[PDB]
Amino acid sequence: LHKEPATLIKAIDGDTVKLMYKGQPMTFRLLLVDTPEFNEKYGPEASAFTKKMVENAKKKEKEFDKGQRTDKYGRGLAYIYADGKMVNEALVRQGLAKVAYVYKGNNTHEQLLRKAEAQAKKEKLNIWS
Ligand SMILES: Cc1cn([C@H]2C[C@H](OP(=O)(O)O)[C@@H](COP(=O)(O)O)O2)c(=O)[nH]c1=O
Ligand SMILES: [Ca+2]
Repeated sequence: LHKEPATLIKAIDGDTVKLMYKGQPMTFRLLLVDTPEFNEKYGPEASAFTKKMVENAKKKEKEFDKGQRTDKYGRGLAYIYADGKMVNEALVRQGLAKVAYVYKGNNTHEQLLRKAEAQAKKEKLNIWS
């Protein structure tokens, strides 16, 4: 896979961000993770984490996987990076997202994220507390 520039319009919540992609405003859904909804426990916290990680990065990037690049709702599907740190991974590592929605052919970082999730579980962080 490779990274490409992401043009942030705005944070949305723990696992969705609004990007300008080829001049179209699109919701992007983070691959391989599930954050709580905003008003569920850990929701505000996941939102805030994703929001600050992406907003504060000088270098914002996205990375499509090998399979589908949009979902059935027209949302983009990508891994998002903030100064070369993957947001998807960091959410999972901090126990603010579960590994989720793992579909074959769009699952390149699956093992990386499962490693992160096991350590968040070991540490009893957030979702796993
Ligand atoms: C992350 C992801 C979600 N989705 C779909 C599955 C779920 O559809 P159903 O809505 O029909 O249950 C929905 C979950 O999104 P949210 O967790 O953003 O609600 O998005 C994909 O199709 N591909 C993906 O990679
Ligand atoms: Ca969610």
